Amino acid sequence: GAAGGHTATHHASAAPARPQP
Amino acid sequence: GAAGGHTATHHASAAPARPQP
Amino acid sequence: GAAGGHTATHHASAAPARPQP
Amino acid sequence: MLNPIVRKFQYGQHTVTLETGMMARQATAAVMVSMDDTAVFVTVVGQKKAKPGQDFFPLTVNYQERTYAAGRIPGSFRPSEGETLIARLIDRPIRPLFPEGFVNEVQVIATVVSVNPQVNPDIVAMIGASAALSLSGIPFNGPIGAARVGYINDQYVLNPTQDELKESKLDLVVAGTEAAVLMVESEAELLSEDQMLGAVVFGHEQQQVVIQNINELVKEAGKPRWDWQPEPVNEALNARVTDKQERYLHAIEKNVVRSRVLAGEPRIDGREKDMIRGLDVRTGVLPRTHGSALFTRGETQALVTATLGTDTFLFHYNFPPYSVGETGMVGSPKRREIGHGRLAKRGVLAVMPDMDKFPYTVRVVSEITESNGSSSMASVCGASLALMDAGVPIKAAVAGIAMGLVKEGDNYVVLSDILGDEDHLGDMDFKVAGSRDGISALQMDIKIEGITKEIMQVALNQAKGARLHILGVMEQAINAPR
Amino acid sequence: MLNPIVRKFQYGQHTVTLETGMMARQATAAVMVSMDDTAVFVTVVGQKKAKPGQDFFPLTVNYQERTYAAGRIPGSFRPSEGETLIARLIDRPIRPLFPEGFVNEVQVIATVVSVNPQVNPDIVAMIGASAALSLSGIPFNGPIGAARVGYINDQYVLNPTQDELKESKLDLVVAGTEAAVLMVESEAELLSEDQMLGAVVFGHEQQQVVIQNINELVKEAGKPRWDWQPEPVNEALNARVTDKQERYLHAIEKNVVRSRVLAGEPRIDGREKDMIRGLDVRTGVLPRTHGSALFTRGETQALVTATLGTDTFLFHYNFPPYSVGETGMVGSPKRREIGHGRLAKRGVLAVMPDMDKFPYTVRVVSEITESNGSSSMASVCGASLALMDAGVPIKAAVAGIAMGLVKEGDNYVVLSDILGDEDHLGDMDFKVAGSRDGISALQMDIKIEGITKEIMQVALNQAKGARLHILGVMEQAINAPR
Amino acid sequence: MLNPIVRKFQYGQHTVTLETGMMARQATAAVMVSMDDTAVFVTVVGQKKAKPGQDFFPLTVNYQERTYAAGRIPGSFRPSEGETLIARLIDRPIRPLFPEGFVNEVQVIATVVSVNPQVNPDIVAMIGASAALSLSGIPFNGPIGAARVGYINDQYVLNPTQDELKESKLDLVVAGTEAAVLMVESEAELLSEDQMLGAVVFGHEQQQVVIQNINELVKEAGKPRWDWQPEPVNEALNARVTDKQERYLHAIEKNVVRSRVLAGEPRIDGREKDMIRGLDVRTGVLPRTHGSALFTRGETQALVTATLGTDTFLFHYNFPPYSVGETGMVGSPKRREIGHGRLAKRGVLAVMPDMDKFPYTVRVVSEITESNGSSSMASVCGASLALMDAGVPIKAAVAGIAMGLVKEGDNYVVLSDILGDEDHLGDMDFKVAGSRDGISALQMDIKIEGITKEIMQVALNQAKGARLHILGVMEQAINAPR
Ligand SMILES: [Mn+2]
Ligand SMILES: [Mn+2]
Ligand SMILES: [Mn+2]
Ligand SMILES: [Mn+2]
Ligand SMILES: [Mn+2]
Ligand SMILES: [Mn+2]
Repeated sequence: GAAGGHTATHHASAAPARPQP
Repeated sequence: GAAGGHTATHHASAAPARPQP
Repeated sequence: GAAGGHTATHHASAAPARPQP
Repeated sequence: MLNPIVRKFQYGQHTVTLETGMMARQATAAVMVSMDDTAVFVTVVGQKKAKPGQDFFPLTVNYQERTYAAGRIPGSFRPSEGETLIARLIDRPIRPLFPEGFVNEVQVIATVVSVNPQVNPDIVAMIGASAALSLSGIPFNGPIGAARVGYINDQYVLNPTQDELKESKLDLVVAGTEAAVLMVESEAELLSEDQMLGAVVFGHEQQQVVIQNINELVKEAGKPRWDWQPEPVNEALNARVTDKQERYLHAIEKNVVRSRVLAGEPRIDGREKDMIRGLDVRTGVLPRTHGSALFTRGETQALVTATLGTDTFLFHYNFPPYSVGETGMVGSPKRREIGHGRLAKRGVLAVMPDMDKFPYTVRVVSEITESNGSSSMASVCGASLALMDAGVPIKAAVAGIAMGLVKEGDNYVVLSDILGDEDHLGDMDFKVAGSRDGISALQMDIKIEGITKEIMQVALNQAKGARLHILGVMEQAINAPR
Repeated sequence: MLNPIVRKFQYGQHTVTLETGMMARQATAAVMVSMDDTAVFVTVVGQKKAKPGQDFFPLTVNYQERTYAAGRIPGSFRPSEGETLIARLIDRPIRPLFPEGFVNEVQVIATVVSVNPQVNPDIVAMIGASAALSLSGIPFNGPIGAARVGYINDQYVLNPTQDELKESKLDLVVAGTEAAVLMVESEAELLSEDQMLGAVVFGHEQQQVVIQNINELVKEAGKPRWDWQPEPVNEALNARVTDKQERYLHAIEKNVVRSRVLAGEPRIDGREKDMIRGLDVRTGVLPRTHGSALFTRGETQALVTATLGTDTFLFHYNFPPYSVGETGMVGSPKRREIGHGRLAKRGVLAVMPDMDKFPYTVRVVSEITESNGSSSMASVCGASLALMDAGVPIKAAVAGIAMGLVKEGDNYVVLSDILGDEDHLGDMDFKVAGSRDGISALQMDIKIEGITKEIMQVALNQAKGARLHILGVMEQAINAPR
Repeated sequence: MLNPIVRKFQYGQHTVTLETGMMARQATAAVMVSMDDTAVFVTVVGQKKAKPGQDFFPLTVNYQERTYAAGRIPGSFRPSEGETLIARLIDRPIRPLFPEGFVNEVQVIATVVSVNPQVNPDIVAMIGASAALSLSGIPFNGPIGAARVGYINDQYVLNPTQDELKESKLDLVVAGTEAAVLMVESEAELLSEDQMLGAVVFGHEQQQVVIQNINELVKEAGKPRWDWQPEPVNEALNARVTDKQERYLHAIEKNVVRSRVLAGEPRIDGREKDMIRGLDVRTGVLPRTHGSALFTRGETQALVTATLGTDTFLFHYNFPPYSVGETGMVGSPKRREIGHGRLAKRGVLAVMPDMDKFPYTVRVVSEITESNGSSSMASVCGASLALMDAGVPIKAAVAGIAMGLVKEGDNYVVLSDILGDEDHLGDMDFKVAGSRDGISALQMDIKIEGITKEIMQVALNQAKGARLHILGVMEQAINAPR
């Protein structure tokens, strides 16, 4: 159908974060 | 026998000419 | 076992010499 | 957080998707173009500052197809011949759109990430470069459209698929802006001048939707235009200051030639605007090859050979440094050899016999011994004579010529059989190859606006007579394949 | 008369023979190294005088395996990928030992003349370069040791053979001086932080006998040390003077960043010492490939693809110039691509399914669209998502990160997810790749002394949390292969 | 109108046709040479003006065979080893004929357009370059002749065919002017000094008809001679001003060495005119190869290996930069490796056992660890010892040496085992390889006139004793193949 970031089946995003201890 | 322009089997030449209409 | 000039099976050396006539 | 700016539009029988402002953000611009299932990721990087002593504009277009695009893993396999030719199909239309004086280093990188076996990535990459150069902000007088034109059942077909190209009598690729056509690369089965020209107009009118959609994408996600202006014209220094080898900034000397042609005065070598150079046609030059031919058109000569064996039609093109009387490298295809070789191949491919009547692998090698005006078209003439010498039953004899155009306002002069010096100075390179009945190959490279249907129609008409004149001389030597 | 100076010593289960002062006498130094039956002839040539306007230190390490070494004659076959990787395994530890200011041209040439199928020539060549550079007289703060560390039956094995590597859960190569560890390159089957670190200490302690024996060989046959001193520090001129693309001698500006990090102030982009950049995880980016993934870590992005076919696991790594916003060449592996590609391959090789459960040839191609801090570790993250998209049943999801260290006296700061600018300025490049249960790959490049067990243990602990954070985001998108 | 100037002449059993003044007219000159059915199109381009700061004379000879010449189409296939060797067979005789001080860029391009399987194109190309350089007008002290000399039934044969070379005990290629011999490249089956020398005289006398016919072609179609003269000798600035590595414009220092040798004083290293350097012969240097040998002749050393497998005799030659104590590139055959490798191959090919007695593929690789005088002849000595170590039953042991000559008027000195510095300064490079019973290979490169039968006979006699001395030392180490 199309290519690129918009046609992605699965997506997950996170803001700049400090990892858990 | 030999190579070059002199040993050519067929030859045809024309002076700078204006093509027919 | 090892590589190099020291592990050579056969050896012969000669000082700078003038060949026989 | 990443945000993709997406614009989709219908183009013939396909949907073209343009994505930007998400992937490759450190590049001046970067588009992901998708025509149905075929996708090419195109990136453009333009340097902010020009180098101190730069004499030319450095433009590098890199095309590369990935093996994972078709879902394949490489076996036992530096860009291939196909990748280099498509890179030039992108380079040719975009080059004369950068403003005169622009010297900054610009590189276009197009990589194929997905490919449908029916949709050719070459048009997808051309749209991608058109989208990227317009969104970048880099001074670029586009955007350009890209269209493949077929000819099935006496009708023009926009972007025909690989299966539709089997039925088609035309494989024309056209590129240009909203104003005028810039490039043209084609292959035909002996189509008339009006059929070939109609295809250029058809494709240019159909590709307008591509230009319109890139423009809207620039209105939405386009980077601010580069604040650039060329170094001002200084009048204090400007107003103050037959044989090719003997005769050959001199912008004034370049102007003198242009002004002479427009006035109606004889050309640099002494010829008139429609005159052809001295012709010499020979057959059977080499004793150990199957077919050999030595074609000479003025100071342009080609030693062309034909070899029979038991791709079915191979064409090789060699351009050695001694052809122009210079000392360069040998074996290295200088950004020419691959381009002119396929051009000369497309000029001969139409008259080539069917595999049912003639089941043999034919290789044609052209050796440019002299060069002073379109050695590619001299290779077309030489190939036809070499095939007839080898005994290859080609449908008809084929010849080629290069045409030039100088235009000033509304006054234009069509030049027949242009020289090496007459190329650099003209406004349009125009190469036509074909038989007495039609056109096999047609190439265009235009740098000016105002180029219309009528002017191109007169240009083809003078080209046809120029082609018929050489074919007449070619027939006097040989007219049938062994 | 030729006189060979020979020193033999026990190294694990082998006897290492060093011969010098006989072969290649016009070279600054030349050793014939033999670990059992595997032999590599290593030569070093250092130029006496430095070039006028030299800005960098030119070190070239050339590794080449001969076909006659194994007793073979070449069939139908420019250094191979294996030869280039081993050349870097020699280059990495030796480079930071040349004194700061040394600018003379030094070339190390290691050629394999004999090879035992069980004893790997890569360790032999590293010892050979360590012996040659120390015997030469050229200012070199060595000698370094070379040790391969395995992990068979919960125990560390010094220099395991090719048959022993089949049973081993570790393939760690460690290099460093008597004082501190310099390099580390490894591949593991999900080993813990203490197991990986213990291997570095084990190998560094075992390779001390190599350093001791080279030292004695220098005491016996070493050429007088080069009388060299750098150009004196002039205080008259010294005391007088978030986005990567927008922000980017300035030795003072380099010092400001280092002093800011040690004080506890926010980093160049505004992050804290243990914070990770903004993450974007995507799956199914390309329509015609089997598996596709787009992983973004701040300003570092990788378009990674997976291809299935009917070496069984291939990994390709592309670093185009547009990733940093520059205009360079394409297709040419700039002394990087092969190195980062195998690094990312070693990070994924642990979780790859067995050929009994999954009998398919898998090729993974990574496309670096953006680069600003370890695009090799971004390829590890992208590969895991692309394999899960393709339907490849990998044992566990795998992610990678790059770590930095600034040390001043006894005050040290461990940096998580380092930038492009933060690399050049740090003292230690530290790349860890693995799953939630262990470490698949671990790479070290240290330039400073005082780097001890505890500091490296804290560095791995902060790296583990950094790895677990990305794996958590990766799981939110995809967690199972089709 | 094109007009071909043609001259035919009998040369042995063939008719040599020379065509000019028609094809490739923008080249300084261009000949189509045809010896029977084999044809090579040779072109020469000389630049009118020399570059500002040019230190050397740039001569580039390019040889290329076309696949269409034999009537073939390439399958799955940068000049080959055969093309590079023939290019040097053209370059060697023509180079010292350009006047001392000539600095303009000259390029010779020879392309094979037709080939008879019996007539070798290499002689055809050499005559073509001789014809082109003489017709050009470019200052060239030719023309030279080209002759292949065979030895069938105790008689010399001029230009023997490929079938006649099967019966021949000699494959000698001789080139030179009307006055004196310039080059010589040969391969023999252990022929005596008088048999080898007679072949040089035979070929030089027979090739005179080639020189005579080119001269007449220059009288008819030769371009006016270039009005050139070197920069005058300025006396105001001229009159005003053992180990190789330790010792090494100084035209005066070059003159001092020449004057010392002619006077009878000891050479640069302290040797007399007929003395040989210190020899070191070793066998069984590498443990994993079939045969290994380390031959040392003063400061020239070669690590030579032999490999057995199940072309039948392969020879590889490596010249790394560390051999002279320098830092260069590796793997790239610098216009040497191919030349010296085939030279050393021709020295060993005579003693190689028949395929009926010894049916094995043998590959010999020579590694130049030290270079200070003819590393090619050191490879011949090393190969013989490596073959005997491998168990290859060679007919006899073979050794090689390089000879030098300084001539002044009628006073001449024959130098045995020349150094690296003694080459550049001598007038004649003279390499002889063979057993105790004959000569396997003989190479000549002469730059002076007055070189006659007697002087060359004394040069070979001193070379024979030099060869017998090394063979005596070689026999003391090993004398039979396993
Ligand atoms: Mn791209
Ligand atoms: Mn053109
Ligand atoms: Mn070496
Ligand atoms: Mn780094
Ligand atoms: Mn030529
Ligand atoms: Mn020489």
